[PDB]
Amino acid sequence: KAVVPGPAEHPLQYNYTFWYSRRTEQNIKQIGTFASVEQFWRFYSHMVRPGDLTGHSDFHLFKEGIKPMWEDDANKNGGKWIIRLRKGLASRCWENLILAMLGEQFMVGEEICGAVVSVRFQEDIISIWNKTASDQATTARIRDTLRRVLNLPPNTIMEYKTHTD
Amino acid sequence: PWPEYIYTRLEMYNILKAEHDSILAE
Repeated sequence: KAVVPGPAEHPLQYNYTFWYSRRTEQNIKQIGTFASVEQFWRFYSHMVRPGDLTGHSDFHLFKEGIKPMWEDDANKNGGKWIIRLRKGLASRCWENLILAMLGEQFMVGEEICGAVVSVRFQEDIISIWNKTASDQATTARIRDTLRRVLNLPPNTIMEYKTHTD
Repeated sequence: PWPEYIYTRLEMYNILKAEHDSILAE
């Protein structure tokens, strides 16, 4: 029953799991788990882009075995970089973020937990979660990578929040 | 050591292109 790359597929460094929630634990529901770039695109092709939703919603993309909640053992001592977005940016930013995460672009070893895009009333929020909030070398490198892969204006505000706060 | 499986953004999209075209049998 283990999810594994298919023949001739491009394997990922980790299995990942898509989740979603909609404001209407089991608030957050699994969509599916994938092991290769091809499986990722197949899953992705079925999902509405976050910019095409206007109701209170979230997508979560986390390493398999990590629940998208801070109480998870992998998240308990961690934190996240948060970027608030005016409407119209979330779809492209989400895609850029998860491609970077899946492709191991952050170069922080095992530290990445997952990514979230949140659709709110007059803004959207994108974030990337890591395991150790007190690891400044790691959080700084994640910040630098975000700057490079999101391609947002240079004065874009990013904020780091430790989960326990 | 580096991870085994590193993909640039362009490499991710190159794979998408391949996947898109596979409606024809090889």
